[PDB]
Amino acid sequence: QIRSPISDSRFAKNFIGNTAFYREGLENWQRGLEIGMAHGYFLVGPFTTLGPLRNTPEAATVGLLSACAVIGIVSVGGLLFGATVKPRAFDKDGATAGSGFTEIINWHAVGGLGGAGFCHLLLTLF
Amino acid sequence: FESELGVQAPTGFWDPLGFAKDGSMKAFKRRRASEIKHGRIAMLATMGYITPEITGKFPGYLSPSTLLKYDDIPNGLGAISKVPALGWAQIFVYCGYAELSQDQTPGSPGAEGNFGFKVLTSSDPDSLEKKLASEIANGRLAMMAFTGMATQDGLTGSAW
Amino acid sequence: FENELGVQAPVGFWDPVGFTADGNVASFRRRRTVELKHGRISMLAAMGYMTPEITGKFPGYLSPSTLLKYDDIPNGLGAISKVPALGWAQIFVYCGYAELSQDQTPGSPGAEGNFGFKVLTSSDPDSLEKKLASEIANGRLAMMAFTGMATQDGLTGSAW
Amino acid sequence: REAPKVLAGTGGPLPESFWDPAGFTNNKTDEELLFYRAAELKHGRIAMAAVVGWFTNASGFHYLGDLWLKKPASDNPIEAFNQLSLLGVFQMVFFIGCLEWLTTVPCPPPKDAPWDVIGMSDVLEEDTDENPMAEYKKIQMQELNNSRLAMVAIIGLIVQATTTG
Amino acid sequence: FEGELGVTPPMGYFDPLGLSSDGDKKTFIRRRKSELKNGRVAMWACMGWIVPEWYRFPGELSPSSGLKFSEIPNGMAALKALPTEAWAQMGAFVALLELGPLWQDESRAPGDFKTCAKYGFPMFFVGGREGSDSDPVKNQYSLNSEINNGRLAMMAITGMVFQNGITGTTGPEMWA
Ligand code: CLA
Ligand SMILES: CC(=O)O[C@H]1CC(C)(C)C(=C=C/C(C)=C/C=C/C=C/C=C(C)/C=C2C=C(/C=C/[C@@]34O[C@]3(C)C[C@@H](O)CC4(C)C)C(=O)O/2)[C@](C)(O)C1
Ligand code: KC1
Ligand code: KC1
Ligand SMILES: CC1=C(/C=C/C(C)=C/C=C/C(C)=C/C=C/C=C(C)/C=C/C=C(C)/C=C/C2=C(C)CCCC2(C)C)C(C)(C)CCC1
Repeated sequence: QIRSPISDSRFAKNFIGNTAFYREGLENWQRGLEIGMAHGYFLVGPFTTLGPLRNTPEAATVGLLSACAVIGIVSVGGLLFGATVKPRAFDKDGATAGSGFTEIINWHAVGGLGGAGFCHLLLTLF
Repeated sequence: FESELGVQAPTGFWDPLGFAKDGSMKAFKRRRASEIKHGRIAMLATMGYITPEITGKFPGYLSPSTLLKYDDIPNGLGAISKVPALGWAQIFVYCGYAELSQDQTPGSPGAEGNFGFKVLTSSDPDSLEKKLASEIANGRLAMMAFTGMATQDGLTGSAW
Repeated sequence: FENELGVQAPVGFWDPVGFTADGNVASFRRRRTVELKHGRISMLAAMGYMTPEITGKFPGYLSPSTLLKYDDIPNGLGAISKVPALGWAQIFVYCGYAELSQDQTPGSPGAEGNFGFKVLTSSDPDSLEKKLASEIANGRLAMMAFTGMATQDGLTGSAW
Repeated sequence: REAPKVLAGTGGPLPESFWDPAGFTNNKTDEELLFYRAAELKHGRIAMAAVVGWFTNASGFHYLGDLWLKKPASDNPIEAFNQLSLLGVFQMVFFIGCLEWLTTVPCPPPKDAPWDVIGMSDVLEEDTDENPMAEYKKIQMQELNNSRLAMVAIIGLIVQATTTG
Repeated sequence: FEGELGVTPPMGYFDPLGLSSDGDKKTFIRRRKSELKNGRVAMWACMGWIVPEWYRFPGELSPSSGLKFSEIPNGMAALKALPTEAWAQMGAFVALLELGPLWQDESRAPGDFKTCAKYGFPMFFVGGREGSDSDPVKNQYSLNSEINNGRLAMMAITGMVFQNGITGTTGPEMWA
C-alpha cells in the first residue's frame, strides 16, 4: 500500500483504472474483446518480419497464423488458470467461481483472432 | 432566445441547424457580437469594392516611395499582394487599436456591438430597434453580398 | 486638473480643442503619460540631431563586421537606412525592454510617468515640482523642435 | 493591480511579479485563469522539450531517421522534419493526439490544477515550513521560468530558420 | 424500448431476435450509439461511392507522384490504388475525430456530440466553437429521419460492397 507517483498518482489510478481489465461499465466480454484485439494486433508484428518466412510474399499470412497460434495458446493457458485458480475477481452475483475470468479469457481469444486478422488485413492492404 | 434584434419578419427565429437549443446565453451573446462586427466589416468592404469601381481610384500616390497611383492596384482579390505589406500592417494596426480600445470583453458595453459611434441616435422615437435591426439585417445581407462578390471576383477572374 | 506641470508663466491653460469632456480623469492621466514620453524621446532625438554636427560624429566602427564608421552615416533621417538592421533591432529591443520592464497599465506609478530613473532621486522636495515643470516645458519645446528638424531635413538634404 | 489569487504569485521577473500588461486576467473566472496556466505550462513543456530536440538534432544526434531515410539526415531540424515521411509525421500527430486524449477522457487532470496531467498533486504533500528541504514551489517556478524562456527560444529557432537558413 | 427515437411506422419496434429484450439500459445505449455511428459512417460511405462517379475532384492527390483524383478507381479498388500514405492520413484523421471533437460523452445523448450542429454540421472546425445539444422532442422527425436513413445507407453500402465484389467493377453493371 506504499504510495509512489508511478502507482498512486492520479494518472496511474485513472490509467490502470480505465484499462479494459478495470474500466467501469464494461461487461466481461468487452474486457476480453478489447484486450484480445490489442494482443492480436501486437502479435502479428514480431512474426511477419523477424521470422522463418520473412522475405516471402506470404510473410504477413504466416505471421497472422503464428499470432493466432500464440493467442490460442495463451487463451488455453488462461482457461487453465480459470479452471484451476478460479480468480473470482470478475464474477457477478451468484454465478460460479471463475465464470467472469473464463468469459474474459474466451473473449480475449476472440478479440485476439479479430485483432490479428485486422493487422493482417492492414498489412496485405496499404 | 426568441425576441432579440435579429428576428425581422421575412423569416422568424431562423436557426435551421439548432445553435440555440438550450441557449447558452454567453455563447449567443458572443455570437451576436460576432454577427454585428462581421456585418459592419462586410458593409465597409462592400463599399470598398463597389465605390472604387464607379468612383475612380483615389487621386493620389498611396505610397510616396513606391509609386502606387491606386490605378495599379486592381479592385478585388489580388490587391492583397498589391497594397504594401507595410500598408497592410498599418490598416491591421488601426483595426487592432480600434478593438484594443474600449473593451468588448464578455459583459462589457463593447460585447453587444455598442462602441460609441452614435451617428444616428434617433431620440428614442420607437426607432432604436429600427436602427439596430436595420444594421443587423444589412449586416447579414452585406455578408452574403460580399461572399457572392468575392466568388464573382475570383471565379470570373477580376472585379465583377 | 489644475496644479500639474503644464501651468507656467506665459500660458498654463493652453487647450483650444482638447479637454473634450473637461473630465475623463483616465484620459488626462494617459495624456500626461504620452506627454512625458514624447517629451523624453523628442529631447533625445534633438540631442542626437544636435551632438553630430557640432562636436563631430563619434570615431569608431559601429559595425566592424560591415565597416560602418560612425561618421560616414548621414546625420539626419537618411541614417534610418545605412545603420544595419541588426543595430536597429537592438535599438528596438532596448526600447521594448525600457517600456515593458515597468508596467505601463494606467494606475501604476509608471503609468503617470515615473519610470524609476531617479538619477537625482529628488527626495520629494520642493525641487520635485520645478524639475518636473522644466522637464515638461523642455519636452514640449523638444517635440516642436524635432518636428521642425525632421521637416527641414525631409525638405533640404541633411539636418540643415 | 495584484494577482487573481488563483495564480497567486507564480511568475514574473520575481515570483510575486504579476506582469500582465494587457488585461488578459481581469473579469475572468478562476477556471479561465487555471486554463491559462495549463495552456502556458503545456506550451512550455512542449517548448522545453522542443529546444532539446532541436539542439540534439542540430548537433548530429539524429538517429531513428538516419535509419528511416537510409542516409544521414539534415542537421537543420526543419529540413530534418521535412525529410520525414508523411507516415512518420502522422504517427507523431496520432501519438500526441492519443496523449491528449489520455489526459482528457480516461485521466482528466485535477480540476484545481489542470496542468497536473500526471496527477502529481495526489502524492505530493505541499511546501511546508516544517520541511527544511521544501522546494516544491521553487521547482514549480523553475518549470515555469524555463517554460516561458523556451517558449520564446523555440520560436527564435524556428523563425530564425526558414527565413535566414 | 418502444418510445425511443428510431421507432418508425413502417415496422415499429422491430427487435425480432430480442437482442434488447431485457432492460439493461447500458446495452441499449451502447447499441444506439453504434447504430447512429454506423449509420453516419455508411451515409458518408454511400456518398463517397456515389459522388466520385460524377465529380472526380479537380486537383491531384500527390503532386510529387502525379496521382490525380480522376484516375483512382472508385469503390474497393482505391484500397490498393491510393498510396498508403493517403490511407494512413485518412485513418489518422478519423482517429483524431473520434478521440477529440467526436468523443461521445456518456452524460449526453447517444449520438449527441457537443461540437456538431443539427444536420451534422461541424460547428467545430470553426475555432472549435461548440454546437448544438440533443433535444429529441422538437427535432424528433429529423432524429428518426437520420436514424432510418443511416439504417438504409448501412444496408446500401453493404449491398454496394458486395456488388463490387461480384461484378468487379463500379460502373453501370454494379448498379444494374
Ligand atoms: C458568422 C456570421 C454570423 C453569426 C455569428 C451569426 C449569429 C447569429 N445569427 Mg445570423 N446570419 C448570418 C451570419 C451570422 N449570424 C448571415 C450571413 C445571415 C443571412 C443568411 C444570417 C441570418 C440570420 C437570421 C435570419 C437569424 C440569425 C440569428 C442569429 C443568432 C442565433 C443563430 C445562431 O446561433 O447562429 C450562430 C452563428 C452561426 C451558426 C454562424 C456559423 C456560419 C457557418 C460557420 C458558415 C455557414 C455557411 C457559409 C456561408 C460557408 C461559406 C464558405 C466558408 C467555409 C469559407 C446568432 C446571434 C437569429 C437571431 O437573431 O435570433 C435572435 C435569426 O433569426 N441570423
Ligand atoms: C462541412 C459542411 O458544410 O457539411 C455539413 C453539411 C450537412 C448537410 C449539414 C451535413 C450532413 C449530413 C446530411 C444531412 C446528409 C445526409 C445523408 C444521407 C444519406 C443517405 C444514403 C447515402 C442513403 C442511400 C441508400 C443508397 C443505396 C441505394 C442503391 O445503391 C444500392 C444500395 C444498390 C444499387 O444497386 C441501387 C441503389 C438504389 C442505387 C444510396 O445511394 O443512398 C454534414 C456533412 O454533416 C455537415
Ligand atoms: C497620422 C499618422 C500616420 C502617418 C504619419 C502615416 C504616414 C504614412 N502612411 Mg499611413 N495611415 C494612417 C496613419 C498614418 N500614416 C492611418 C490611420 C491609416 C488608416 C489605417 C493609414 C493608412 C495607410 C496606408 C493604407 C498606407 C499608408 C502609408 C503611409 C506612408 C508611406 C510610407 C512609404 O511609402 O514610404 C506614410 C509615411 C503607405 C505605406 O507605404 O505604409 C508604410 C500605405 O500604403 N498609410
Ligand atoms: C467566409 C465567411 C466567414 C464565416 C462564415 C465566418 C464565421 C465565423 N467567424 Mg469569421 N472571418 C471571416 C469570414 C468568415 N467568418 C473573414 C474574412 C475574417 C477576416 C476579416 C474573419 C475573422 C474572424 C475573426 C477574427 C473571428 C471570427 C470568428 C468567426 C466565428 C465564430 C463565432 C462563433 O462561433 O461564436 C464564425 C462562426 C470568431 C472565432 O471564434 O474565431 C475563432 C473570431 O474571433 N472570424
Ligand atoms: C509507443 C509508445 C508507447 C505505447 C506503446 C504501446 C502500448 C503500443 C501499443 C499499440 C497497440 C497494441 C495498438 C493496438 C491496436 C489494435 C487494433 C487496431 C485492433 C483492431 C482489431 C479489430 C478492429 C478487430 C476487429 C474484429 C473483431 C473485433 C473480431 C471479429 C473480426 C474483426 C476483424 C471484425 C508508450 C505510451 C508506452 C510510451 C513510448 C511510446
